Amino acid sequence: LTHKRRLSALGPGGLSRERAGLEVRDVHPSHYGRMCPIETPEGPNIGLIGSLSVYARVNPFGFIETPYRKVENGVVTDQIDYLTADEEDRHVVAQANSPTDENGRFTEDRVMVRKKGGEVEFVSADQVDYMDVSPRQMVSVATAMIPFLEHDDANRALMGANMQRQAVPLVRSEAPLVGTGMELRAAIDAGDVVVADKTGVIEEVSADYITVMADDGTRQSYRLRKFARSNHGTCANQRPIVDAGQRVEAGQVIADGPCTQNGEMALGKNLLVAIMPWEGHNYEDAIILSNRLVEEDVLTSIHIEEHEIDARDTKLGAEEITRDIPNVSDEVLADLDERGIVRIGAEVRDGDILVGKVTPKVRDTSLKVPHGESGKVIGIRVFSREDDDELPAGVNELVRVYVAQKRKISDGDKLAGRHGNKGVIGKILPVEDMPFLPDGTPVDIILNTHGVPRRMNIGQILETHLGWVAKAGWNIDVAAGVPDWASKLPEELYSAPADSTVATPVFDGAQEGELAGLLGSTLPNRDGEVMVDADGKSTLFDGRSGEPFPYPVTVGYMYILKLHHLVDDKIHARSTGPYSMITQQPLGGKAQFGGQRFGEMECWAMQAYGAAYTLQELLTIKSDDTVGRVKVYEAIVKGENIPEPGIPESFKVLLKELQSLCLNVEVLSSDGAA
Amino acid sequence: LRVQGPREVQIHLVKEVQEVYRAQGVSIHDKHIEVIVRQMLRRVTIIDSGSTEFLPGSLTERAEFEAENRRVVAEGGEPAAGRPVLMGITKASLATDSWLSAASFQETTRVLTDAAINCRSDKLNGLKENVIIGKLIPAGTGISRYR
Amino acid sequence: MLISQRPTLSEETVAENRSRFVIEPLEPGFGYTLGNSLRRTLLSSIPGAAVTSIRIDGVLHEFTTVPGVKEDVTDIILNLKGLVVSSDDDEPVTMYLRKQGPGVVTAGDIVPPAGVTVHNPDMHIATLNDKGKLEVELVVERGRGYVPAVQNKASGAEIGRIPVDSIYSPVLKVTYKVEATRVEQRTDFDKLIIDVETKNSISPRDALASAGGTLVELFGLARELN
Amino acid sequence: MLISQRPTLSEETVAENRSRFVIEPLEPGFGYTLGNSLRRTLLSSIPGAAVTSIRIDGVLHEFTTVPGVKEDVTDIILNLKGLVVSSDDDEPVTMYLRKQGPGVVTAGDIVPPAGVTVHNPDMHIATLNDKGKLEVELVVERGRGYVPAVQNKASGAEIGRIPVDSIYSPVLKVTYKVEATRVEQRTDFDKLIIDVETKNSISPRDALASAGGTLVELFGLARELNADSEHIE
Amino acid sequence: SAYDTPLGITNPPIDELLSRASSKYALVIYAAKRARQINDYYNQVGPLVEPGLQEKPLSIALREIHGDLLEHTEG
Amino acid sequence: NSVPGAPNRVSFAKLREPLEVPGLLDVQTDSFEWLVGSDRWRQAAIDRGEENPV
Amino acid sequence: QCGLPKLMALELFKPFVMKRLVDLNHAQNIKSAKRMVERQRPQVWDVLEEVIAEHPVLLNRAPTLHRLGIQAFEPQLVEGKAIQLHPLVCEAFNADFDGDQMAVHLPLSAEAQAEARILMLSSNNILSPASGKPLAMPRLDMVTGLYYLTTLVEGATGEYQAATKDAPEQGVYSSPAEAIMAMDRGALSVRAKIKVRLTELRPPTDLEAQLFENGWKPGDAWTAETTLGRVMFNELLPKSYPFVNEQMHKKVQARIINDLAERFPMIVVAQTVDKLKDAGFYWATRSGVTVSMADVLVPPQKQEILERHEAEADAIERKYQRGALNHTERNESLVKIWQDATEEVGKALEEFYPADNPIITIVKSGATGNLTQTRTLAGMKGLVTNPKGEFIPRPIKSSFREGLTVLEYFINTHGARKGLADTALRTADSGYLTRRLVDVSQDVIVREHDCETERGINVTLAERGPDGTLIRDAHVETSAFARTLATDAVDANGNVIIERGHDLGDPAIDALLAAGITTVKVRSVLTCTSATGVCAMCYGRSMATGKLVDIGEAVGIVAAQSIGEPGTQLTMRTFHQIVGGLPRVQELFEARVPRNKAPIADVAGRVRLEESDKFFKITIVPDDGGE
Ligand SMILES: [Mg+2]
Ligand SMILES: [Zn+2]
Repeated sequence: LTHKRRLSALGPGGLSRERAGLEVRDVHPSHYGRMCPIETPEGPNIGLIGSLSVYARVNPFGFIETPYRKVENGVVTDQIDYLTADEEDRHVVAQANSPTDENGRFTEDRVMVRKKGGEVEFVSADQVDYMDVSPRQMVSVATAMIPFLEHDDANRALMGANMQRQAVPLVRSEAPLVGTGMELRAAIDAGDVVVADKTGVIEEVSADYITVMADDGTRQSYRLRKFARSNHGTCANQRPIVDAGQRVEAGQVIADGPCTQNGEMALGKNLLVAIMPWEGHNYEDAIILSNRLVEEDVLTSIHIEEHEIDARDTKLGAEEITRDIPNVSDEVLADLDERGIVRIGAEVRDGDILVGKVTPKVRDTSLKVPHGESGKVIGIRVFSREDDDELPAGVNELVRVYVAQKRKISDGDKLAGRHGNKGVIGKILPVEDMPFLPDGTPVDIILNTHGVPRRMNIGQILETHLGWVAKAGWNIDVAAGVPDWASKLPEELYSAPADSTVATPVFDGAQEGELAGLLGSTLPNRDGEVMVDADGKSTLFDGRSGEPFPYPVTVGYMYILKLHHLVDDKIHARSTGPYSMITQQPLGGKAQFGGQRFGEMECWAMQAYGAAYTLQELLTIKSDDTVGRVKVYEAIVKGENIPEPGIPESFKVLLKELQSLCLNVEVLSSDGAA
Repeated sequence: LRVQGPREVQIHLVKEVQEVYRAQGVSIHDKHIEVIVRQMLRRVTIIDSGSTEFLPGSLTERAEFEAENRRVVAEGGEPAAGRPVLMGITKASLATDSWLSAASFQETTRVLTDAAINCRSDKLNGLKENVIIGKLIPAGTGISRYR
Repeated sequence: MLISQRPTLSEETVAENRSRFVIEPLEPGFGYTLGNSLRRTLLSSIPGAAVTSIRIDGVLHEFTTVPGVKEDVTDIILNLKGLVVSSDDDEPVTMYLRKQGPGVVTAGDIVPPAGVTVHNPDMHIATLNDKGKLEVELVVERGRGYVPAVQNKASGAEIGRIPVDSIYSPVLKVTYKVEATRVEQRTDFDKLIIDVETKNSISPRDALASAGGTLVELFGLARELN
Repeated sequence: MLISQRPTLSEETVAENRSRFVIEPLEPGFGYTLGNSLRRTLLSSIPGAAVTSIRIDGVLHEFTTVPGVKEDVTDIILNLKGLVVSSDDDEPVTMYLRKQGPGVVTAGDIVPPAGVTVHNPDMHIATLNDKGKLEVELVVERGRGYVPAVQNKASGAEIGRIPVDSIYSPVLKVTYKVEATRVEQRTDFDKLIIDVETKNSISPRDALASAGGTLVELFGLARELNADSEHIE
Repeated sequence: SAYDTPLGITNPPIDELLSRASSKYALVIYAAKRARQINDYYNQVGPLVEPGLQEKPLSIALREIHGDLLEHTEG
Repeated sequence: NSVPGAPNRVSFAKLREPLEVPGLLDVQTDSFEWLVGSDRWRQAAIDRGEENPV
Repeated sequence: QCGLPKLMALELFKPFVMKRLVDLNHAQNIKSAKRMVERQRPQVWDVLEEVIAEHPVLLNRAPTLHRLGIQAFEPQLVEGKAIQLHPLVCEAFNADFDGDQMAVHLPLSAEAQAEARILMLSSNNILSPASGKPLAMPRLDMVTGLYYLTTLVEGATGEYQAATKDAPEQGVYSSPAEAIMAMDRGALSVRAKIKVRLTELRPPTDLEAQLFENGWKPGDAWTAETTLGRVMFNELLPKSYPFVNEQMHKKVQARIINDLAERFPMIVVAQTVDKLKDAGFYWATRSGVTVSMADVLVPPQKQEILERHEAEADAIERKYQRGALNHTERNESLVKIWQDATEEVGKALEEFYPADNPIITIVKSGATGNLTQTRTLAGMKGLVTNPKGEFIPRPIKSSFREGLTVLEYFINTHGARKGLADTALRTADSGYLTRRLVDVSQDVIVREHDCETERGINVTLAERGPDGTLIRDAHVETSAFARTLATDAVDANGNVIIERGHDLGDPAIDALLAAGITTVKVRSVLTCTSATGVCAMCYGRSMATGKLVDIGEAVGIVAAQSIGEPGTQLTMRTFHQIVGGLPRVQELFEARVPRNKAPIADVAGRVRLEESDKFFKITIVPDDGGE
């Protein structure tokens, strides 16, 4: 959804990352309500790529225009005008949150307004021409999905908005307890959910399709995508939510998408979080997880890899996909079918055969599972020119194999909230080791204190508090009268049951006093005990020693996202292998078994240590030398001393290159010419 | 340099650099600044060749200048006259003595021509030219004293 | 101020599956560590039974649909995660389930063999329309703690058989309180209360007995020496 | 069900009164199940006799110092606190120590009643100046663990009575650590280490054995409910 | 002053070894040449001190250095 | 509301939104409909008051 | 030690494991051992554990800003894909665990392994080579834990009491173990003041000579008037280290580690830092430091201050509307008034917070953060810049606790994007300066022990001032400290104080000050007469080792890295496209003619000044009688 709404300044006829200055990257006062100031990439594309504001539309000349309510004589009126920035500079626009009494007159005589200089001022209430239609007119979709946005620093809000886009789908989706009003419309407009076109009743429900009969009497059938691979490899499973015979109205969600529950978006899971340091295992933003999340697959995800192999022709004849590979063991081709394609449902190991192919010389050229990869063969697709496959020239057959892998959360995987509080899982603890509430419930996650104050994203703390107020119900006493702190709560928020979801929009939501009062008004637990005091803290017990911690700890519920930076493919290792040819240095690539680069700064560090021999190994044997490599590898294999290098190989080629230009280059000993 | 002289120039440069760092709350020891500044004042421009082989107007390392002056004066010749010259780190880098290192980052053909007609011998004192050759760096573990 | 009185243990039931066990008297500062040791043993090492693999007629692997059923195979396995069972012997036991036509396939539809029973037949597994035919073969086994889905090619070589993660823990929740019911405040004692709740495949009494038996053997190491 | 293998218990000695015991290999996560409770039983669950009160002549009140002795009243209280007394009778015993003349008065000068013993006679109690003298009566009794100084609201019928913190536990100090070990391709099995330091009225081995027996019975209370479904080793 | 049991590659303490050479750089080759000699012996004076089950030659050389079993001359 | 199946997420908002959030994909679809000169786009344009839009 | 993934270690140590597969006859042909290891057949793992033993590995994080960016560690096999990094070396790598990655290299030859084990090993690289200050020392959680452990609180349970004619002191314990027993029962607070008889801990110097005519030895009892936590902390230090009895601020821990590094072997301090790490983590876990909306206190004085400054702003508005003030000058005045308001609110917040509140506790403990961030959190954000870098006159009076209004947040975003955008340019400028310094420092190597010259430079140690007393220069640690003396320090009576050639450390500084020395002559590389490179004596001691620099060590690259590494902390050139910082540093090292040039006196003499309307003229009458 954000990609479709992306605005890119770089491209054909535009600018480039190489030389675009800060001037074009900087936020501008004309961006208000048109381009999001928060949601932009953090790398070299900083400022060059942004997002359209939620209320903005495009002028037919291509200019971005945003809606404003007309204001006259100090009374706001319902006429909406879409103004461009050039038009808006000729007006005075007031803040939407400005109070107005019956029929629209401003209560106070002075009002915040924006002015042509990109300025903000207290003008007279009769000096206003326009007003913003919503408090969040400036934010994009991903920014609007951050609760308590105004309590988070701009950098961390940017990080959270960016991270929301890289959250991987989970096997089961769960909507956040603390959310905005934006999840539902964002999910619906993203289009991954299936929506009924016209009012009717469900005739059929199946894991694959749903059939509805409209009031017109005509019939509609909807097909669900099951375990389909996304462009990034994430699973795009769609699920039916409606029951047979159910009333379904036009526009009603009929099937959930990969990251939706009951139509509204669900990018993460609600975890019971305690805010405390813990034995140094959450040091420097590391995260501690309960083993429950691994056991119950709370943070498990499915990934589908796609492999291709094509049978072609050459000057020396055609190529054959076949089971009859030369010299391969009888078992190694056991799971292959008659054509030589691995059967569906086979558990394929790293390096195992997927599709057998041979070519003239014959030779073994079969498709094999890459380094580290594994899973179940989920699907096969095949194309042949005998079927008018429309493949390019010089290819006779093509086979695509899909391998499905289910990954549990593991050490080194990144997690993050919606507030930019990213971290790496440093430890997973048994359920009995986690600090647990007096009720006996162990916390799901431990987040270190030392992160919050410095990073300036206390919105994660507030959410946590409200999260508890969302899990445990609340009930405000009204027998004598409404409490003062609750005097701005709508009558519908005076009480709610357990597990009740709430919305706290980004710039018009829960205030501090309301949240504190609700913390004081939470329902007790199953046994009648109020587990968390009015300050949001609880008396946790140490799961190892067993004694209570000497001070209460902040406990609540936080919405946590599993990010796509998983460990499985972020790890590299090498000890010799393929090499470059035009120059003889190693390769570099995730799937090419490449080695690590040694830059000049690392050479500087080695020289500073004075570790001459290690630097020589890195410079010559491990990188360029061919003879040195074969010799050293065989020396290690034979368990003998690594030979001390003699005359460098680079020097001998350089000497002949110099001599070819008629230069007499001579090696001199400390005692004389030699 | 022209008023107070070379040593006072080195002291002044170290003073100014460390003042800039101190005003910014950084804690670099003076000796690193001195190590850097020593290179900025490493060469002398020759006024008169005297009885030496030095070319007038040419830049000369102070150590070589003194060594040849003492040789000639102990052999009855007039020592060459020299003027200290202050150089930025960039120009000090360009004025290197090793033809290998100069060839590695200057116009290679000019460097090679100059070294060839002059018949320069490179002593491989620096780390850069030893890396270029592929030899053990002449520092730490790699020096003759320890090898 | 030496005390000759030995602790005593008693039970107070609160539900069919939950009870509070009182131990008193205890030395001051002693209740928390004893309660925590018992809690750790209860959460970690009480044996149980769980499903270890399943087969479905039309399914080759976990990532597939089955015609006529609302839930895909992954949802079916994740629903079976809610199945609680207790085989009386350690050897694996194969249960069978068969259903045709409309209806809700619940855990009561399972027809287990002797010595094993499903304690929550009301649990929902699947929903079948007119065309839905569901045949499921389940392998139960006894074990301890938690074990991930055993790799198919490692445990055996049967294709179509799809493993599942196994939780061998009949203990649901455990907590403890320690209170100062000291003797007339002339001298100090701690009173320990351990609230234990199980999945109803085993009573709190038997689970606590197992925890105590497990702990005594480990603490007996020091008794063997001189 | 049986387990991979039963643990083994080994011992090392730093000094005659300080041992270090090591249980290895242990099932993952039971090191914290064992060590903390073992330490608590070692500290608090071993009976022993200790000085519970004292009375020194000449300091009936204004308890600052006593003439004829360089040590202050509090220093003498500290010295008496380290006294390793042992009693074979549960009821309180009153004992007397008396010395005069210059020199030093040590624990060996005590003459305990029948069934009462002092294991550290060499311990220095006080130094006596020229023509000085010191007489002190000690109330000793049995208990477990550690007890703060007595509330003594009932006093006033006698003067000069000093309640002192009672160190009944024969164990002086205990500290436990848990570390990783390998038993197979599997990793992260528990190894439990515990330092035990005791007063010379007991050896660390005896303290550990008594604590282990106490825990065995105390958790056997639980298996008195039933015996089935435990680990077997 | 005293120090606790050196674990792993810490033993022998770096200061004890360093006291037997003009510099850390000298110690590096002092250990490396001896390790090469020991490995040659294993392949073809040999280790002067009780080796372990699978101890590396560098550890043996360092433990011999700690014991003052070797002498050297700088270049 | 304008979403029949919406779960009842209670909101802390005080101010009402006088304008609904527009179609979030309109930036793509309206532009493409202009490109192909769709009937819907033409009607919308003449409703906006554009003179004989092309 | 560092933790390596099992699969990663297997692939790195592939040939080394294959050798033992063939030698252990797990495989017959090495060409089959390759397949055996490549398939991870279960036998190989146990071989790896013995191949990996005592074979160090090099760990590197990018960018390598200085020497400590590469460190050697002993690999321990561990489950999972992630490398386990020791928390103390993180600050040397500038690493944190929000996603960072590190590269691992395996030395092969015996020489390379010896270099990794002796030179690059982490335990041998505690001190920074740039300043000699420790880097592998407690941080964050550990600092907070130790600060909580050693803080003294008044009124806690079990604290000391005076004799009152009715009871004794009531706060005395015969041994620290008795205090441990009291703490475990909840009778004694770890932070409560008590008196303890100590026999294993060396007393302070003030007490040692007073209590022991021939010094303290282990077993000799003394009475410490200190909290139990301080005793437990002191038990972590070496047996022969005097009792400190202080609240462990980060500065005090740095001082203690400096003492250990200067006066104890390297292994001793290496073990001590690990012990401090363990204690710090424990007491950080048990310090109770947590964040809640209740702990974020707002000072009640805020609104009165804001109303006062709003009255001042209204007065300026009246004066501007009266024509007495310019627009830009109005902006100036409003900016200054609101800066005063921000300072007032900061003072109010700092005085209102209780000493033990977690938010202020983290800052004041020196663990992390600063008071400015606290004021932004609970006070007021203050003034923020527009894209041109000018302060917007109207401040953000809201705090992040209250939550900003829409326009406050919008105007806040400008500087945030500025900072996000310009960081790469700052890094590039620092790297360029570092590269040029490295290029010029290519051949500066310690070539000989001593050039035997008597040249040197003068270093001022103190200024006598009015009282004629020992006012030592604050920055002396970077000028005189850690150098070789060029000539003997001599008093007014002709007696020496310190010998020629001595290492001018803290003891020497104290001796000189006690003797009334204000200036010394010290050897320097500026004056070294060595024919090639520099000599060890003129350079002095290595800051990392604390001993005379070894022959052959490349001081040039170390100096270049030391100068360049903190470059990003300096004020940078304008990227808006005289301020100091990096722009002037590049100016100084390039020997360019200053833009803000000032003339200097050619001759000594008396100044005759002939000022003009808008120019100055100066004449110097030389005291020598010259021109
Ligand atoms: Mg990071
Ligand atoms: Zn010198």
